[PDB]
Amino acid sequence: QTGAERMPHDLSHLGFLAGQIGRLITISTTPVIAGDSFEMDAVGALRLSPLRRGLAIDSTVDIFTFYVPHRHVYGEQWIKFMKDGVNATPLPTVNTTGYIDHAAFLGTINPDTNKIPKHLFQGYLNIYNNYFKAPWMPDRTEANPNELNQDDARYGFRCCHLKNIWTAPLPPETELSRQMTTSTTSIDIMGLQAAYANLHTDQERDYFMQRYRDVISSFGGKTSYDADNRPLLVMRSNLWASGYDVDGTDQTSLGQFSGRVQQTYKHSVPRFFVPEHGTMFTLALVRFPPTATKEIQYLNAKGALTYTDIAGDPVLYGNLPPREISMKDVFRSGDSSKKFKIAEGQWYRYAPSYVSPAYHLLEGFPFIQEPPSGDLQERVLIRHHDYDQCFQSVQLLQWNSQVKFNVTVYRNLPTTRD
Amino acid sequence: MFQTFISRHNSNFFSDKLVLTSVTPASSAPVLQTPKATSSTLYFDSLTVNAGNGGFLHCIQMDTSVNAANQVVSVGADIAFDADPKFFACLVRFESSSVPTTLPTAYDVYPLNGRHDGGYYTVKDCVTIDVLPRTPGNNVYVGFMVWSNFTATKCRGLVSLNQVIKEIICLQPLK
Amino acid sequence: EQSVRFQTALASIKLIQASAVLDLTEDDFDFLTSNKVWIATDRSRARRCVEACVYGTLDFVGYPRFPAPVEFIAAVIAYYVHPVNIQTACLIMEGAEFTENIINGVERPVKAAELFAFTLRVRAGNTDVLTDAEENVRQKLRA
Amino acid sequence: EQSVRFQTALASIKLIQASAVLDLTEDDFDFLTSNKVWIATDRSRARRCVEACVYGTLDFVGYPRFPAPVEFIAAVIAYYVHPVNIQTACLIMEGAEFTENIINGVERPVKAAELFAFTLRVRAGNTDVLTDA
Amino acid sequence: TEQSVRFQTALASIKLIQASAVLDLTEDDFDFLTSNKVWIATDRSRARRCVEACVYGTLDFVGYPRFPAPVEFIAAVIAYYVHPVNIQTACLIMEGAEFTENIINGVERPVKAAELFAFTLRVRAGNTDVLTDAEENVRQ
Amino acid sequence: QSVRFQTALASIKLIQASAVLDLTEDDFDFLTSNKVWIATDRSRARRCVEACVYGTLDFVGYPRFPAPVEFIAAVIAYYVHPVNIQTACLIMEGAEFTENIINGVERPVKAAELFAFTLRVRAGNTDVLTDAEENVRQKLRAEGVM
Amino acid sequence: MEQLTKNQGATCDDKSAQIYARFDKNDWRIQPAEFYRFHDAEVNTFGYF
Repeated sequence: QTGAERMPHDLSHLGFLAGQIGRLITISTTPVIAGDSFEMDAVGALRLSPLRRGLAIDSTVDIFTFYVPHRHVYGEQWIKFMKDGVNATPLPTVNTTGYIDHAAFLGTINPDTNKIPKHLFQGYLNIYNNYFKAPWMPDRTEANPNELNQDDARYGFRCCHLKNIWTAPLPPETELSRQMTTSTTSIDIMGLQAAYANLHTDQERDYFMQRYRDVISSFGGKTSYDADNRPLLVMRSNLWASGYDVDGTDQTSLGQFSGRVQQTYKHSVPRFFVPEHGTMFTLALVRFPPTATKEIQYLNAKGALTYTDIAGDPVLYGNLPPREISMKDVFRSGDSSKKFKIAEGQWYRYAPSYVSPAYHLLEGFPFIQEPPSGDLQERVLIRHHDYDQCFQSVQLLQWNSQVKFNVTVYRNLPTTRD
Repeated sequence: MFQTFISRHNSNFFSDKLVLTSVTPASSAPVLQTPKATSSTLYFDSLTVNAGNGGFLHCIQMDTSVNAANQVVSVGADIAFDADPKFFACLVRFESSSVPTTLPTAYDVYPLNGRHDGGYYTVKDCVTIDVLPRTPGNNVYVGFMVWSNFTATKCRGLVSLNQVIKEIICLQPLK
Repeated sequence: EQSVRFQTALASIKLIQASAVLDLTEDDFDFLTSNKVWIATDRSRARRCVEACVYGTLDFVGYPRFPAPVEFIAAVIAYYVHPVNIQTACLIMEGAEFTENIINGVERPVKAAELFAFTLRVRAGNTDVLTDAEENVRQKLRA
Repeated sequence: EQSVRFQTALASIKLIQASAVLDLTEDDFDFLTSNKVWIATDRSRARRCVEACVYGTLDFVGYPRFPAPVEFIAAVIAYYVHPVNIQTACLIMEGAEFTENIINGVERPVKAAELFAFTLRVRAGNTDVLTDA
Repeated sequence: TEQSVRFQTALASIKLIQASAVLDLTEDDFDFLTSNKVWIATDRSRARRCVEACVYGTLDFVGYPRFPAPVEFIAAVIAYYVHPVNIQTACLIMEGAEFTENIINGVERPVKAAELFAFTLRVRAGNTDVLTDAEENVRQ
Repeated sequence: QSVRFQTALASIKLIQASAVLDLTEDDFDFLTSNKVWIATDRSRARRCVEACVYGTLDFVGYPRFPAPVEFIAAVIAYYVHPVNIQTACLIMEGAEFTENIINGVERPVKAAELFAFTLRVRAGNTDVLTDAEENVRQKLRAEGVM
Repeated sequence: MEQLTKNQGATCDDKSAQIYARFDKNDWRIQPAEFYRFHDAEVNTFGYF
């Protein structure tokens, strides 16, 4: 009856939410049962608290949705759970620091008991670790929300900036040299070969595969290994939120202006079959693109320009391992001690974003004002703070959003008879 | 003419009678009465100021629950001393990890735009103080403080403070 | 817990006194320490100097900078910076974490208000030297 | 005293110093305890040494050596290493193959800022008047 | 202040401890336990014996068999009977020990040295008040 | 109209109503006494603990069945002296065959478990019971006890 | 059997595309155009969002 004989249930619901810039917050979670089709249509408005000065830059607003099967979370506790049936032991909960606000990142008001089922928490983690966070950053392993930061939990946890020379460098581990073990006076010609082979495999494998699923595919085989626990991406949409200004009219102002932002957005997910019981997270993330008051083009701040820098001589750029640059090679007042590997030639593949110096030292301007410091993580993850400068009330945090979630899911639960 | 609907300070609808009867001006200025939450109006018809060199003050405890570091604090007061002590007044901001009784060691002072006349003093002005605590364990307090090299005398009057963390409404008939 | 903070703050002043190197130029030094005021346009040289005192030897010799805790930066400021202008010197150093947080694995970046009230405290109980009590510094100047 | 956390480390040191000697050569102990500035080439020698003391302080008490306590690396860097190098000494220990900073499971290699935060705290209120002939 | 679940149980154990007067320590062990003297190598054996008795208490006085105890009960014990000079060894003595959670949920997750130390310390401080080291149980 | 385990236990302690459970004024003393339990009393330990367990159940309609670990813990937490909590948990561990209770249902009680729950109940953490009763409830509903 | 969409008329992948030709918002029965996979090239050809 494989069962097409299901009825549609109306799980649609308005949700007045709000959150913080630079941090991934969940917007709504609808628990799905197995064999459901779940279909969503989200419409609403995105705003930024009243800015200090007129509108200057806009922000990209990505809204996601993922499918996280309970199985990835209570592994084999869940398999017994379902086989066992009415007799299974009730499934773990996870604890939360006792404030009303603090399960915020999961889209629920922390229940009075300071408990939240594991799936809701482990999902978010299982997500952040797979889709945001640079592949090089360490997996976030946390048991219960008791282990979070007021910042990290009452708002969502911080994501990466937008991709760009100093925010998306090559993985810090990327080799700059492979040594072979040669004997004094002789190389083993046949050994060299094997040595390159081992590179080539490593190389691709590090960038071009990662998952078990990938290895096998390389042999031209297939396997449904779930245990990598990678949640599904279902939909994902992206807007650039802008608009308005509010010209002032009394004597003191006139030339003064605010910057009301309103972009309305629809974010839809089409009929998705739901393989097995599980929770469906949506999530939203707002980021202002980075733009520094102090970023300079490499070629203008590296110093004496040599042949491998301006030639663009593909041969070299072709056969030359990454180069270490330093924040000082890219920012005025950047820290030379702190370096990052960059593929040779990125200068010719990317261009800055110059913010004339008349702004640096002005207040309202969601720029970046001063090159981050700290290891490449603390440099790549957004600091939700340097935006408080361009707002007048962070009461409703940095972004409001009145939203209305149209969600119909066709499951077969019986009727209100019995 | 149209009625003004804006004011520098809004008092609490409920005023408290100072229970104490004598303060002794000091460097560790005493706190006239235990601090209340966000707003309170304190009135005393006979407070005997002993001789001393320092000041006494009146507290309100910053309700640090709304995410906003800088908030407006108000103070409105009318105090009359039997004698002219030649004192200066000011709003103070000191934090403490415990119910204060005396102005601690580290405190800050901000000018108010009141008017002095001999033994008198009236004011209604507001000032923006950073209400979140500068040091982790504390609670931050703001109060009105008079300070001088006191000679025994008495004073009458009221002194009310409020922390603008929310607005109050009032009938604007033309709406 | 403030006593521990204070304790660790003073303890760092002892370390600072064992300067092995300072990179500053006679002038940068007349800039870190003078009564002369720092206008907004100086905030960067300010940071170069304060930083030059926080990571000094590490730099001179070639080891990489690693993050210093707040209790240390407070010493550096209380000891080298003039009182007129500790505010900007703190405004420009906001961010670092207190040892406790580092230890506890909690992220607590520190904003201006904190660094200033803390350093101000340190300055008051740090008769360890004013700087005044050591002309020696000018020995370890630069080069 | 919040130093409730370091007392054993300090305890072992006292005993060690007075009662015995640790595996370090004569100029090595100089290296560790002296005013000499540690230049860049002195790394291996820096590890070689600070390691030495830590294993030592550890044996005496009765702790094993692989899970090596972050609090002992603190005491040693705190006591033997001259103040001119209490900073650089921390760096040289970052991610030493013996310690594990464990935070909720997460056995993460020790970052050099927590070593310095630990040492800058042991030193907070204790006797460290150490040079020795 | 907060102090939730794990800590709340740490407190609760301290209360059981005050009341469970009963131990299997001979006067001098109680000294050894509480001594401000450090513990060295050769001493270990008594250290085990003493700390252990301080945990399985009433079960040792009357000989019934043992019981693996939860990481919170173990820290209460160490917070209550061990000199701060010696909290650290008190723990390597009591390593694999699951927190109540894991015991309840079925997730065996043994705790090690550093972890119990962190916890004991946290327990130590929340009990500063209830810590009263009043030796009104110095018997048998 | 629904009185729950946990409230039953505190109620019965409040007004020491041994009568409600099936303890004699004397039994109640063993349970709640400041006396170390010796292995000669062991049997009366269980006798009484079980008596509190299956008693309150009967008091709150749960037709019998076995008792869930978490229920035994509550008993061992409200009715036993801090001197024996250890030995009490030791006395309930494992399936000693019973009175007339359902066979094919006896699943050995782990010991530590018993103590982990008693500490939590002894600490302000009532949810272990609450959650635990519902599971019980639902089992009993599919079974037709409602 | 199976379908995936675009990267970064309606959907894409040509074969998939064709099966998305079906539906009838009205047929409650399980449809093939249900199922899915999505691709934001940042990730596929990159690492994170």
